[PDB]
Amino acid sequence: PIQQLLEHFLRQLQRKDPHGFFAFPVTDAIAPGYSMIIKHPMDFGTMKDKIVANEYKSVTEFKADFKLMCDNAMTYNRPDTVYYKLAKKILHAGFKMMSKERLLA
Amino acid sequence: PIQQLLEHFLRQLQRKDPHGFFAFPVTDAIAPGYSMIIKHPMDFGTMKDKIVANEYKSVTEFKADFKLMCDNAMTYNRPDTVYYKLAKKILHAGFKMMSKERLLA
Ligand SMILES: COc1cc(-c2cc(C(C)=O)n3ccccc23)cc(OC)c1Cn1ccnc1
Ligand SMILES: COc1cc(-c2cc(C(C)=O)n3ccccc23)cc(OC)c1Cn1ccnc1
Repeated sequence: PIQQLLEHFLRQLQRKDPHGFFAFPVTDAIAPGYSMIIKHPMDFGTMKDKIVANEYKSVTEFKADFKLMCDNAMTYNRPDTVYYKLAKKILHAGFKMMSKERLLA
Repeated sequence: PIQQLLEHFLRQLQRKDPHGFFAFPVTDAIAPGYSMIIKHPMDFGTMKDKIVANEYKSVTEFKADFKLMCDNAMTYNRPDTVYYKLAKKILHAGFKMMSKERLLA
């Protein structure tokens, strides 16, 4: 169904994150106080399961989570950091990838 | 190409580092003061080129670089950190992989 289209989009984005910083949830162990600051955590790992269980109706629900993942990254980490810089790149990239016009292909 | 047992050893270790923390040089941007503390930096990226140019004579030359990479990691980073813990895992793994007895094969 539309699950297949999301898996195409997901694999496009996972490839843009070669070091897998967005691969499973961030822990307080590696990110002090992450759980207190980000109350809506999101990751490709979580977005994979939600395609496996067809819990995505629209594209717009998928990109909502995708944006939440990048906003979390740009909210917890300083602009100086690898996690911030990669978040902004991936956010702007995915939005042009899953856009109104490019969806017509 | 007689020396490809190094490439066997290398790809065993690279796979133990899925996030690719040992894949190219650490920068002071990512690691404050790295250049001051570690004067002999080493990485799989550097070790790949040195197989491409067959600059490794013995196994013991390869393990020497391998050890330097892990000892750098266990010198610069605190025990608490993911880079330290992965260094000690890879160190104990490579030592059993490239050991006195297993070198018979
Ligand atoms: C998805 O797995 C990881 C994520 C991050 C990571 C990701 C992020 C983000 C997305 O904010 N982050 C923020 C501060 C500190 C670390 C991180 C950093 C990581 O290693 C430095 C890893 C890989 N990891 C986790 C546990 N062992 C390895
Ligand atoms: C090979 O690329 C990386 C290496 C490390 C990393 C590796 C190490 C080591 C092994 O000491 N290290 C020590 C302190 C802080 C970071 C690191 C951490 C990384 O991201 C958090 C990255 C990935 N990276 C670098 C620039 N863009 C992505």
